[PDB]
Amino acid sequence: QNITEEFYQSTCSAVSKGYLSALRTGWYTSVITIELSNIKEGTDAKVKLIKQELDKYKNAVTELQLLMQSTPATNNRAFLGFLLGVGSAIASGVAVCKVLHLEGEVNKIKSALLSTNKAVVSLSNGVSVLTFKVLDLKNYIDKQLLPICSISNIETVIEFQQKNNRLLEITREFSVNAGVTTPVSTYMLTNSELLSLINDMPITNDQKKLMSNNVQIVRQQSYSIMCIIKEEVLAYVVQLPLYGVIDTPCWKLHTSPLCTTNTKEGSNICLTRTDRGWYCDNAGSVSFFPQAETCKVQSNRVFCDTMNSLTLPSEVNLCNVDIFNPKYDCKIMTSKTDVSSSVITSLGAIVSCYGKTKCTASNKNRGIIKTFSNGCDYVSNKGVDTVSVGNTLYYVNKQEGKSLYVKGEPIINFYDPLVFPSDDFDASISQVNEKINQSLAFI
Amino acid sequence: QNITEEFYQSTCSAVSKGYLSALRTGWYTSVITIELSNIKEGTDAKVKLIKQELDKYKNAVTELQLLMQSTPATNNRAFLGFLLGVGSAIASGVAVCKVLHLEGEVNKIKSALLSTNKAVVSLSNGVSVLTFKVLDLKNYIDKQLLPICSISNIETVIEFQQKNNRLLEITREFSVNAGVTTPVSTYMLTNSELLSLINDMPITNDQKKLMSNNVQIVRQQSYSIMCIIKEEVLAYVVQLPLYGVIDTPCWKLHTSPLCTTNTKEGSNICLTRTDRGWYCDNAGSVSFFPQAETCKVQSNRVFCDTMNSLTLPSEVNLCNVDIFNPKYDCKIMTSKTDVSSSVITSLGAIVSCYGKTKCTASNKNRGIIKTFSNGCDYVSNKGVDTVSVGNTLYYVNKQEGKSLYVKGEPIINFYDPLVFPSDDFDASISQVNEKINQSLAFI
Amino acid sequence: QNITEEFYQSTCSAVSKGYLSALRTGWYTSVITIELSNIKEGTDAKVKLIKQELDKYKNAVTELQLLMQSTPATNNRAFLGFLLGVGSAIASGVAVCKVLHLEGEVNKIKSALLSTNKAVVSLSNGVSVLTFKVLDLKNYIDKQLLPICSISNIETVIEFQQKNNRLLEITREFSVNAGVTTPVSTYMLTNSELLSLINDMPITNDQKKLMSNNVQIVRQQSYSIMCIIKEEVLAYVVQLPLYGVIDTPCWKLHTSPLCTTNTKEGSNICLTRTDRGWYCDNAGSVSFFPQAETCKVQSNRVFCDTMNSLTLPSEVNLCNVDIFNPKYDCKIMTSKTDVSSSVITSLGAIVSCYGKTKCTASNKNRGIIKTFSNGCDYVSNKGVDTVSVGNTLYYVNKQEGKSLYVKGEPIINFYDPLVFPSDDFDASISQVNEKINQSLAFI
Ligand SMILES: *[C@@H]1O[C@H](CO)[C@@H](O)[C@H](O)[C@H]1NC(C)=O
Ligand SMILES: *[C@@H]1O[C@H](CO)[C@@H](O)[C@H](O)[C@H]1NC(C)=O
Ligand SMILES: *[C@@H]1O[C@H](CO)[C@@H](O)[C@H](O)[C@H]1NC(C)=O
Repeated sequence: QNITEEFYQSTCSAVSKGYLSALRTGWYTSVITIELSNIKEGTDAKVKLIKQELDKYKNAVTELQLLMQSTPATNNRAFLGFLLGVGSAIASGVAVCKVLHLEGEVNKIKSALLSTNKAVVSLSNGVSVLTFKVLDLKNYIDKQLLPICSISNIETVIEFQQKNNRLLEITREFSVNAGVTTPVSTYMLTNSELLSLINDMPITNDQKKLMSNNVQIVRQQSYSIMCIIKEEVLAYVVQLPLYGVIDTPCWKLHTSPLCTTNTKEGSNICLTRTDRGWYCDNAGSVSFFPQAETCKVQSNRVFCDTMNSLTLPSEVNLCNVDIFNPKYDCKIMTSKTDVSSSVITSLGAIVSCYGKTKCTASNKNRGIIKTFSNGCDYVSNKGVDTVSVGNTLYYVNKQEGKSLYVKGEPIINFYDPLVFPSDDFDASISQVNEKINQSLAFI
Repeated sequence: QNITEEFYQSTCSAVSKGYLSALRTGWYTSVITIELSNIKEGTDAKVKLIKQELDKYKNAVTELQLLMQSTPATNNRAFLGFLLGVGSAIASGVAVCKVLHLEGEVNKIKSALLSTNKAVVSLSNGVSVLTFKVLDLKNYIDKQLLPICSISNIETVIEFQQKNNRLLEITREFSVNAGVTTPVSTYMLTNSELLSLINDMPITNDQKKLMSNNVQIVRQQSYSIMCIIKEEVLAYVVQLPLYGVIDTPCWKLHTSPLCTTNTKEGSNICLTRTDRGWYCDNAGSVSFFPQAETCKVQSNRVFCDTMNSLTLPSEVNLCNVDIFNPKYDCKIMTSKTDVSSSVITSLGAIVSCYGKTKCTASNKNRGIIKTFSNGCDYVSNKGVDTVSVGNTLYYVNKQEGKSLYVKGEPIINFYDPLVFPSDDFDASISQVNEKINQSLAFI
Repeated sequence: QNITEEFYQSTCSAVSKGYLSALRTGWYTSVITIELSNIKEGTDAKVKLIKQELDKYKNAVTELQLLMQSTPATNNRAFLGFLLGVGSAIASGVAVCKVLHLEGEVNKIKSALLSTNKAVVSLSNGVSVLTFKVLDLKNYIDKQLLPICSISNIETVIEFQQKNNRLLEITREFSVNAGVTTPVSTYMLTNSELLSLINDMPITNDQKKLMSNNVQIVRQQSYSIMCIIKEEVLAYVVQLPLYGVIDTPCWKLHTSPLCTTNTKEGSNICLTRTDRGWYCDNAGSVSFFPQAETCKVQSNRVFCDTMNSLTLPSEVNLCNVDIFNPKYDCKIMTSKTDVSSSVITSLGAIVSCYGKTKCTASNKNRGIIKTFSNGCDYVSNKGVDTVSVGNTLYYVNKQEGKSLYVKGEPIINFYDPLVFPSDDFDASISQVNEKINQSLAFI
């Protein structure tokens, strides 16, 4: 659609709006199965290759049984990303997998898939899961390999290597991942199977269209949890994202340090808005994502995970127009570190140029077209292809869109360096004012 | 076994105990070899496919020789994770690989594996390494391909593609990993080979049982170091973990911010125990792992790496019962950032609810069963399936175990906001008291 | 060459010099193509396997077309690594891929590769890109599969599975990577193709030699961007690194906390040089890399990316000899956290030993040879194989080189604990002096 951007000279920040939301709010767990064969069996070259591929099948099953001597688990914890909470990503999938170990539970799944490959099963604890038999190695081995150290053809040797290769690759992934994988590969769930799973999935037609048109993103936000091998059934849970928030406005906040440009070294004070990240309207509040690198962007669609978010009042948006607004305490950090750098935005580039640093913006066909002076400045991607700050070359995003340079005095000029609080990583406008008042009292 | 949990209302923290240790304390280096063939050789379709697979073999060897023009190296450095030291993970493996470049050293290995595939070799510097020949491409090429632009069969074309595929995949992994890979794949070392390596390994019967029952974890903590190609031998060092600490008590500390709940904005002070992470008794002290996500958990067994640990006095455990104890200076951080979030624990969930945030705990079959008020609170996973804080849904771990809610006044109530030190990421109880005393002196 | 190291007892730091630079300063974008076939077509076992592999070809094309419904994008942001700027890594490649969607542009590439596989094409916006047709599936399908539900041979079934496997694997990588991959695999660009691309690349003979001898590093610093499928052409952009800075001196700075060793707990003050990382002379300044783990090291050659760098005055090197020099304000952090740890350097080990921690250096053949006392100390890798601090065992790098122990009084002794500022993560020598002067004024 229409991506736009506004740069705020007063606070050394830029906001890119025009994006639409696609937020991971929940999980849907499906049970993928592979029906196994339980077999016990002079020789020629064609049969020797079959027995070789057959031992790869036996060892793969043995390896997966050895891998599941314990509850499946992943690694769990105990700018503002350090403010986020701590979830357990696969807790819902592990719970479903715990149910499959109850006796008779696997038999319910084995029975529902006897006449078809797609089925919805209600488990003993009342959870409605979608079940899927993607490979019937039982039917192949018992009907195309059991008739054989007897006669054989090589068209069978090849077809068995093709059909067994999926189980071998699924085992490889689970082996180097301790039974939990993300993203979900095409061996765990092919593109045809995933699209079929999304269509038979119980969701809105909006969610189906969104997931089908972005299967690569659905893969990156899914988990494959190796579950159980019991009664000739190989089952692993695939945990798929639910997008409960769709098509709400999103905007990306880019920030860079704002410093004074005095010549005498050590006299300079700096200030940086710390609330950078993705923002999306969500249920009367704003879902704020401090680590924007956790969100995936596809054109104007933004895919984030609410586990990596804070829920803030919508008044946080006021910090972009008036950082001194009386309704929200805008978060900033203070420092005396005036180092030069640049932040590439959606439609331009913020340049924090200080000291003796050479800062330019160039075009590919003409070279330098603008030389930045000391301070925090901005250039749009129209006519500009590269930005240089020191020895670092930045390419700018060449996506179409309009920028707006909002002129304003840098707020760092309003502060007396003698009473400026420094080394505050987690501060705000009011906290700095409160500390300056305490220092001015002692003077 | 028996996992239990205690929540401390006074300090907004929870401790999960009942776990057993499995700590990576050292390394064992083994030398895996692949015996190569040194060959120089109208045509039909079956031979054409053999010559195609033969050039894949030549290019794989050429590619691995080009990759080892230099010493193998990985990337090295120069809540409390920033306190950890800096190791060189593959320093022991690289040292062993440096020895294999000394002349006559590879010949010692080539000779020991002439009659068998398992052998222990004493190297020139006196290191006892386990040597393993996993693929003899020399024997296959010289006996099944050298007899051939002559007659041929397709059962050979297939068997050569199968046997050569391992060298092709080992080359692929080393190519996109600069010769150092982790975890160690099934191409580097199959499950049968790894288990065989662990059994012939010189360790306790306890370590063998532990490694064999958790090969997937052993893979994730191992490195494969591409070493040398000399005299028809392809050697790469596999660096396997040593678990010198086993079956000692472990417990996981979860912490969340504790803030005052005053209505006037900006008047609230916060406090967070920063010593969260995994703790395991280890040789009279406690091995503390500040980034719990570096540890892998299998049922009640906890796999950590001592490189990611601090060695602390056992009195650090006193911070869970009495954070004001006179024997250990409990680490905390101070802030005025009262944002809402939740921390999912082993057997429940800590909820830090502040401001206007909607915080609930729900059951799948009935919906909301508890609404949290402002402050830091806790709920156990019995009867609870989800926790919601703002727009973020958390699933709780559904593992069996008993929780205990230890009531106590939040220690944040004991502090005067007028003299409260703020923005201290690396503080402690005594440091805060020392700073408050200095502020009270000036008043 | 000659790697050397100096340890500074005064500031608990060590500098390793003797390295040569190889800095990623720019990007070169090439367009890799795969010519596709557009086909629409009782049966036997050999043909059935062909139709099975043919549907894998159709589904792979359909999957890649479904993947490119949107602009390709990656994840972007919005000790001193938090000072770095924010780039858009694939902005140059995405720009080139945007040009290929203009009409007639793909036809220009399709035409230039009709008679050869290597070609340089000038695009409509005037960018000179290197074009490469690596797979002609059109020529194979239209000439070896179109003659066929008729007669067939199995030597064709095998050759088709071999030739189609590359497209299947390229699709797999793009599927689990949202169309952007790094490092660039051997399926995206084989070793023969990459070396050929580097030779036909327009660069210095120095850059060609450097890239050819370190293709594994070039792979790790490259991106493969899935671009377009139009008019029987499968095109993806490969973004290759440009090394504009080569063979300048580099040195690695290792730092560890320096604390007082008083016996009464809580009275100790600590100080840590925060400017650790890689340093390379670059165009009159110094390119400083605060997160040394982002640089890859091959023997004495150091591969870094200027996007992960700050451009500093060369006087920053003065902090190693005289941390109180009047020309550069050396960056330090202050704390009261006196925890023990070690930092493994290039040629030795720094040991910060405090409290009751057992700190030793050992040899493999004799055990402990040195016991560290409280403070910050150092040992070289000559005669030393392991260092132990608490329950953590460190192996030291066994590379050849000379160390120099520069004796000096620890600067932490020069500070009065009563007026020592604490919890300053982003401080400097002058900022600490400025704060001590303010505290001494109030006293
Ligand atoms: C605190 O500081 C602000 C601005 O610096 C000022 O407007 C306000 O009056 C001060 N309050 C007190 C109590 O000093
Ligand atoms: C320091 O503060 C603590 C508690 O705030 C108090 O018990 C102690 O007496 C104080 N010491 C001094 C020297 O002020
Ligand atoms: C600041 O401190 C330094 C050293 O602590 C001293 O040399 C200098 O004179 C002080 N300056 C002032 C204005 O107090």
